[PDB]
Amino acid sequence: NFPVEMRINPSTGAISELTLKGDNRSMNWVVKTDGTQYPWVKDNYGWGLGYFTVVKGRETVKREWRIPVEISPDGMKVLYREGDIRILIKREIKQGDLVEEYSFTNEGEEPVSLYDVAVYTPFNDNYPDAQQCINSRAHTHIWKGGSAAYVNAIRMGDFTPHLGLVVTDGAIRNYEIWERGRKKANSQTRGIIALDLPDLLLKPGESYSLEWHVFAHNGNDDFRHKLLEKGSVLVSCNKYVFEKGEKARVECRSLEPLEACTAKMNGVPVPVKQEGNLCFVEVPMEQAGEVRFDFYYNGNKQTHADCLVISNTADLIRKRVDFIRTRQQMNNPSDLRDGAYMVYDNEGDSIYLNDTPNCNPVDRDEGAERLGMGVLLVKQYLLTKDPELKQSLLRYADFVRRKLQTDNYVTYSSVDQKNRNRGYNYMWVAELYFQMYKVTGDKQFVTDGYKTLKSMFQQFGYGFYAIGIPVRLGLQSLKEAGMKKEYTDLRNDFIKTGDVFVKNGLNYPAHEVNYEQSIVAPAIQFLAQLYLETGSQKYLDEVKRQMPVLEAFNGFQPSYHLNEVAIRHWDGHWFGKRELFGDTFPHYWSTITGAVYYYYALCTGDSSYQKRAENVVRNNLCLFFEDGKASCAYMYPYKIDGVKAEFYDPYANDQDWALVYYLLVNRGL
Repeated sequence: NFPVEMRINPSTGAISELTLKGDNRSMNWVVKTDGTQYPWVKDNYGWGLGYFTVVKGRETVKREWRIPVEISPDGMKVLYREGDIRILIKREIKQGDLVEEYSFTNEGEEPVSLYDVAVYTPFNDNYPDAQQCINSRAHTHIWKGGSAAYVNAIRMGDFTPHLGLVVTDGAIRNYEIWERGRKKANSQTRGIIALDLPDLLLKPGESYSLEWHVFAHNGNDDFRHKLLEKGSVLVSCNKYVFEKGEKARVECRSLEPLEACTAKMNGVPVPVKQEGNLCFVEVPMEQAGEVRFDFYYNGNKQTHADCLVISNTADLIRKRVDFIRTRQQMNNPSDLRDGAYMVYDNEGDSIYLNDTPNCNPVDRDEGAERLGMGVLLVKQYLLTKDPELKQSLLRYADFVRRKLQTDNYVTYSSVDQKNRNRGYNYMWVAELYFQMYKVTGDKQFVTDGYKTLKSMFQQFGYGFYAIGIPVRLGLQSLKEAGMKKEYTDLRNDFIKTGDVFVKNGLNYPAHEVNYEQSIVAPAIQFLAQLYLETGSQKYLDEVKRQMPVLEAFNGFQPSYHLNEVAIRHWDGHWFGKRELFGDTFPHYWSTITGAVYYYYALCTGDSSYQKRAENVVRNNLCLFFEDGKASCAYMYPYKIDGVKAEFYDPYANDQDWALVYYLLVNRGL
């Protein structure tokens, strides 16, 4: 089919190039580690190199293997010796698949403990431009599944072949990201991935072995089939976020029946039923919080699923809305931001006033993406009819109209109006106004929505790939308000935009990132809505062409953080208190894909997409806490450039859009 081919660095023993024979695009699946792709990415990051911290009593030393003590002529056997630790790599190409075996041996006289043991796997996951991304870069779907860990690397344009890595001996417990920073291509690269082994304790002469297979495949089904053929397992749950009292069904699928399969729920044994090559657990979810399901099988193997239990969804949203109103709205006549919904510091329990040094003030200001708090409160008002929300919203909408806009509908994100005039901001302001018509019956909101959109098209033209262009909402509001001339005019403006997107196809222009899910998803979000309003097949045919490209951003890992959640890896820097670049899983714009799936199901009648939409938005509920607080990003990897991650950023900033889209998907609002 597509045998793996490689070039081995003769000085380090790393895999410097990994290609698939018969790929007409000749993609390199790794980042170049000679400084020629990124100047700061040099040969210490080669695939198969790595590091560990060795501890013997009080003596702690970090070692990085880079220069072999022995390397075979063909580069298929490489031996390193770093202090007491021997690292042997044995490579073989077997039926077109690369099989690598890493053994770590304590050759010393005393036991050693190894911590933060990792192998660099510098998958070529970065965003130089749309054309190179589509043909020559990969969305790297990492699953830290222990003995059943894997990486599914999907070429960003969805063209086969794709690449898989399946662990077949030992385990991968997590991953780290290296080489992020403002001066290291900022948002435009995922950085350098390192796969973390378990922490180890090795007596003298004892070894730990890790083996994996790297192989070509033809897509998610073929990847899954091959993973099972290689003797690993696949875990899945009926859902990844549960309301208290719901029943979870967790399945572990293998090729052949598992031997001695047992399970645990948060470390507590639970019964497993085995039916041939399926092992499953069914349990009630009776307590709020994280739930980890572990499977133990075949003597020494283990893997897991990560689930979340919440009290219940309706109350979660109610509490969030009440928090926004009672804690995150500026209530201070004689502050010019009076009425604004604002960034909030959950550590300090105070509104963030943007009066202190940070990496990008404009992304912590009183407008722009913070409009989502108003849009959320409207949708919740439409459900609940809470008069306190209405009063809060009237004040907000006044703040927006009077302080963030000029009389001619030029739209800023701060009261000074000295900062950027940015196309994204107009869509969200317009959405707010059209929603406010639904709250108030006041036709002036529909006029303001329409005129905001006109001001946007006047200034930015027709081919801006804005997020949440309110096509259905705007046109419905114009139809309902009886504004016939404005309806047809706006409809014609949307048709122009639709024609630009169709003509561009996969040649997506660069925006704030060169290529990303919140360029692709909004294109399709717009086109699907334009189809639902016009019935012109040309827009639906473009949706269908682009869907596989959007779906490639999303993995199927059995975690609420990851399952159908788009790869995004920069918003912690621009929006968070901790200012950390690196994988954010979930980041709330992943819900745009949910919106797309919702619209696609309306367009085609394919209800499997509605279930998928529900899954996407459900998984973003982890950003909202039971006291009404929220987080702008979950920083997912173990560490990023040595800094501990695995945390919710302590700012509530822009994440309330996830609930805006939750309510779209689930209630059509």
